[PDB]
Amino acid sequence: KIKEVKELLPPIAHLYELPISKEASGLVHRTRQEISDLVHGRDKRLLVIIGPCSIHDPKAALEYAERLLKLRKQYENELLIVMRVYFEKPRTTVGWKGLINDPHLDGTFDINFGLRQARSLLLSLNNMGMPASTEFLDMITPQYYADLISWGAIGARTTESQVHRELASGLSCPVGFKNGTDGNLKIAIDAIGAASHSHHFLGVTKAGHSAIVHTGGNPDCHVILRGGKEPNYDAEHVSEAAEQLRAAGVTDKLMIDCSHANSRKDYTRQMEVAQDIAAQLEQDGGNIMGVMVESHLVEGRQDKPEVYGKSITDACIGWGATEELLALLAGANKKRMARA
Amino acid sequence: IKEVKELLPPIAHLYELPISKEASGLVHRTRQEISDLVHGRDKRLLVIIGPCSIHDPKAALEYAERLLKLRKQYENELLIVMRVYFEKPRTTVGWKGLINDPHLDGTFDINFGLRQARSLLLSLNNMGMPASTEFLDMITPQYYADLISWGAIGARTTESQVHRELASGLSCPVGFKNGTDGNLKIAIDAIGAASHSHHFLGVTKAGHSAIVHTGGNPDCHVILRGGKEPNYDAEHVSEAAEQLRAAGVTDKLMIDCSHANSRKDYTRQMEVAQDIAAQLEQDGGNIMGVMVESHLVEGRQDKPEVYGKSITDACIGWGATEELLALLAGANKKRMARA
Amino acid sequence: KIKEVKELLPPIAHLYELPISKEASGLVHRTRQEISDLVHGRDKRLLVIIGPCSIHDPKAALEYAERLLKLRKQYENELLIVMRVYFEKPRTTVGWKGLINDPHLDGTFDINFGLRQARSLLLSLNNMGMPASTEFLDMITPQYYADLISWGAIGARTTESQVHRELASGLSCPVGFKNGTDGNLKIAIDAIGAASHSHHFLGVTKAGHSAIVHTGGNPDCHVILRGGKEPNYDAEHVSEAAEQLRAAGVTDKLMIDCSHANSRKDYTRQMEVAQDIAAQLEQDGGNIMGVMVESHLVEGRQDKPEVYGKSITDACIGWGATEELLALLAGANKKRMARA
Amino acid sequence: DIKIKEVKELLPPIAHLYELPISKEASGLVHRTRQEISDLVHGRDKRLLVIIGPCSIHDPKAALEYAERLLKLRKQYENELLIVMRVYFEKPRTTVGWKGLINDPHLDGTFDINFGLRQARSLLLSLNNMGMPASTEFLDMITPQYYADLISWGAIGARTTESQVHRELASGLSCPVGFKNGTDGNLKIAIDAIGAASHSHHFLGVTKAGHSAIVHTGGNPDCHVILRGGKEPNYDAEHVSEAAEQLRAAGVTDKLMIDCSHANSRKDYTRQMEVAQDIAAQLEQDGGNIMGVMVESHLVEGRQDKPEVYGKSITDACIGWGATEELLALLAGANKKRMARA
Ligand SMILES: [Mn+2]
Ligand SMILES: [Mn+2]
Ligand SMILES: [Mn+2]
Ligand SMILES: [Mn+2]
Repeated sequence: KIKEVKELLPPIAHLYELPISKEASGLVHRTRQEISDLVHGRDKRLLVIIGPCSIHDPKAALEYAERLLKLRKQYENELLIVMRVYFEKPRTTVGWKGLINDPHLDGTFDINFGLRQARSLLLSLNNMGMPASTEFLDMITPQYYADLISWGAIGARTTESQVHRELASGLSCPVGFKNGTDGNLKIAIDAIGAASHSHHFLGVTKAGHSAIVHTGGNPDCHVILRGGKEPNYDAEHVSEAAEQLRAAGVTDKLMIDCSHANSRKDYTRQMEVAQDIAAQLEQDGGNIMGVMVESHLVEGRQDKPEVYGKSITDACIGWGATEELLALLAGANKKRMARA
Repeated sequence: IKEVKELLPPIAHLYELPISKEASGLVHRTRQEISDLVHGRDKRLLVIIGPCSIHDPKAALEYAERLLKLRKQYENELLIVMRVYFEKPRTTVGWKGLINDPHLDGTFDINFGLRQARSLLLSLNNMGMPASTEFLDMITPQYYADLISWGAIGARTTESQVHRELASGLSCPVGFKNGTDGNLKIAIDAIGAASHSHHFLGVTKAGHSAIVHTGGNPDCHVILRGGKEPNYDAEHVSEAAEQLRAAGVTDKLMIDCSHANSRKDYTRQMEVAQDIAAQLEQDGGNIMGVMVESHLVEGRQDKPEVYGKSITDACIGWGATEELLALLAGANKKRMARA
Repeated sequence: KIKEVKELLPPIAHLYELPISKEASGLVHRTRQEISDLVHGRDKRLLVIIGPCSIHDPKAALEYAERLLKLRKQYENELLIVMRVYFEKPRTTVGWKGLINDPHLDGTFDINFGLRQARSLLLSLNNMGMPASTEFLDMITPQYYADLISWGAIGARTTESQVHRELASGLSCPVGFKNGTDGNLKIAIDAIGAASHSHHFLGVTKAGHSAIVHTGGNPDCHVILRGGKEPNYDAEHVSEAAEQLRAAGVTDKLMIDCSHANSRKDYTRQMEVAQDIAAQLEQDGGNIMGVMVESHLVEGRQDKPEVYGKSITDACIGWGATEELLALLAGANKKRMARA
Repeated sequence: DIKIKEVKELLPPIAHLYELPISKEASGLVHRTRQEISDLVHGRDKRLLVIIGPCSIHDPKAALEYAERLLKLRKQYENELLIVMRVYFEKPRTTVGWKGLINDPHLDGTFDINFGLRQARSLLLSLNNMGMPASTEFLDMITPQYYADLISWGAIGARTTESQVHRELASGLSCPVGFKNGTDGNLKIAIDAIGAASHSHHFLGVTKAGHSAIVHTGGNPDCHVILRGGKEPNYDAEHVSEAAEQLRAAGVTDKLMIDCSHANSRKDYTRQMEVAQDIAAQLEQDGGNIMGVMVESHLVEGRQDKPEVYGKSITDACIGWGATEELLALLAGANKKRMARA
């Protein structure tokens, strides 16, 4: 039941063509620290992971980045803005898995090219001053570009998975674990516990050979509230999450996803969620360290990549709505930071 | 990352412990037999039974030699295959199984663990006992999948795309558990996904990464393992079956007598089997198999002090095992007659 | 007694960045056949392997190529001109081993870069319509660029070596085996015999992993007369070589090296040797299928790479002398071909 | 991959090293014998290195039995001779033929290299375990990773002494190395090879895990020349004295080894004794520049095309065990006197 096995270039090949620049290296290292500070309550800025549900077009992604960069800089004292640069998508059943798996968007599975494109995009983003985030779904691909990533997500469908927790335990960036598809938070709390410890498992080296990897633990993990059978973004759900986190002795600072099961897949509700968060930040909101927003140049979605700057996976808010949502959150958090 | 250590590739182990003709024949055969059960071509009942986890190959061999007599005795009613689980998903942390740490002392001697697991599996198949395991890691299966007749994807990974990818390329039938809180849809979805062709990054038998292109696994099914509440009874089975037919996949399913269906009390496994027995007597058309956590000695222990006694989930003992198997054999003999 | 082990990119990396073009592929394939034809007496054109003793500067090599190309074309009915593009040099004791082993020429041993440069140069040469030749000295480097090579040499110092005969047995290009440093011809005749057979040995794949290679034999091997304690380029030496070749049942068509031990340390002598060959081609010269000439933009040699287009290994004839030598051989062989 | 028929699965050295890890006793013998030989190479000890045994190993059981006999003599003569067994797994052919036990261990054209490499490691481990150190010709670039840890002394053959990749290889081996003069008698190429091998090199090699890598060697300071004849023999005093002057001149060790076989015996195994007799006499008169000898020896004398008779070479002809006992006593006696004069 295996059709074929094909030639794969090892990470060192891509690392040779596209070595990390000093300026990229500095941004990554820096943003990781900054985020770690948010995770552990040492800085009260709000982390904002924002951008497309998935990258299908580097040029659009670069243009998006350039716009977002101005706002990253403008709001830098209230918000820590990092771009969503997602290359791997977990499907409910089957479908396009992302740019790495099939970069020509036609069923050709040109993975060598996909991995090259993903590294290239990430390098250009970091070079221009925009840090990047992604969902780490595969066990092997991260060796190809993890060095360019400032923050990582483990998805709702894999938070419970031991191999994903293992993976997170060895990543050098902070990591967010989503609650489960039906709303189970415990699995994410458990995942932080697990990922913070040392693990031994089989992995693949930068030279494309299998090996035993021994990780040191990732101390910068946190939970992401992304809704379930019902939304879990409000104050009450946040307060209950926080108590459970303190109970298991892990960080009670969390991220709230404005999209997915919290917006019920209606991109026009992301603003409502952000409005609720804004209010929580104004009243108290002490347990919130970040938010997640799926955002693009052009709002909505499409099945085929016909329109530029428009998602082919989950529907996104457009650029206008994005400017508004960011100003809303910046304003709200400026007040939270002023209180102490 | 603290360290990176010297991993032998599968071909090393395959060279020392090549699959024998007799093992190869048993595997191939038991895979077909199970496929038949999955697709309703045979009415025997698949019974995946044995320890929660293997921590001692000698005990596992003795268990096997007892189970073998019953496999034979009940071969017309039951298809008995031994649980030979080498990888254990922990809720947080703990011992991850014999592969990850075979000396049990925190030494993580994986090369040795993989060797021991292959060796045990080869001896089991050689003696006429087929084997089953949970495929948890993406890379370890290359080392011994050829000796496995049936595979499980655990409750914790059924929703995971990489595990569905993996299942898509396994040559054995595969059971997907419903989720830890009882969600069945994820398992139905997983069958759908695993039955299709996938492209992903994997590791060859020579220990090098490569692009793998799978052909799909047509012999997947669902496993009812309880959630917030048990899901083994006739009603839950009927509801499961309707959902499965609705998604156009096999409406033949497996019921786990342990874990969340026994509420983590090994003494309830018998109750669940009693309910299944009754369903098999009345009708039970949608049941193709059961799962039972069983050992020489009942219960559990935190240290491997007593021989033949689980150090992970508590198991029923051998006495209780003979009883459960006779109970299911008797019940299914009637279902097969009535057809 | 091993200091270190360093990261080596596998051939597939270089093959991905610099894949062989259709035009290059066609030229190589074609030139291999054309040379095979000479080796086995199906065409009477004269193979001329000509160019620098070693490549130390790709720009000079490209300019040399552009000049040589015009002559390749001009003389294409009489001569088959292929450029010497030698990247690996055997030293009598120690010294610079070539551009691959140390491309910056400062003792840095940047082999990943050297291999890249060598591939790049070879691709550009073939793309411009100039086929290439080299000495295959290492067992592993050929995987990186053999696909761009139209004719290969096994050196005087390795003709007797079984691993080099093995290597030749698997090369897809014709191969010339030099007589030994003291003039022993038998070792080259033996080598043809060996290289023409099937071998099993340990090699390295294009992915940089060791494997058992099973070769089919190279049926296009021939001998190269390169002098010894005494020169062996004249008619008598050629006739005696030819008799020995027929006796061992292998091709009695051979190449004569105008340089090295045949010119005895004065590069000017190369012209004398070519004069003698010319005369042989006028009288009869039936057993001669090619010649080898060490040639550059500028004549002579130098210890440091100070002057452009001037060898830093064996001394070469200059471009003027080169035009002369080629016209001389073209004129002579035109007559040999006319006799028929 | 045009005139390549196939590519087959090769187990990496680490596989074999896992099944057959070097024992403490083996490790100690190897380390110790390497030092002892180094001492001979550099004139710190006057014992005579004797590399002796079959031209090629085609049968491990015969090799073990040979070893057990040779061991008694290794012990008996330990104050005069340093005896190390010839355990040659790779044979360079003049054209084609059987290339040795590694390349084709079933001796039938099956090229079961994985098995050959296993057998070679196993034999070497058993030899060192029983107290018999081992020597081989390093011919391939890749096979040595599989068993070099079990080798106390290495040869680079007449046909490869001039080869740069073999000099590179020697530069990274942990054992002493002998370079043979060329097939027609050229000694310079061996002197050059010592020079080269003693320096640091960078080249492409294969790791113990079966991946290519850049290897940086530190140089092998324990290389020496081996006189093995050419168009004419080169074992006598005069040839030795002329070799020695050339060695001093290039600033490398003037202590050398003389091969009693191959071109020195004109491929007549009955002449090996004559050569040893000449050496013996040189050791009695002076023989200051001689640090060792090489002898092609087996249980049974002669050779055969097919492996019919036990203990009988299928490559160069060897002297038999009787002749071996005599040759060793002859050299022991002779060298006991040389060591007395000091
Ligand atoms: Mn999304
Ligand atoms: Mn269990
Ligand atoms: Mn030259
Ligand atoms: Mn021999």
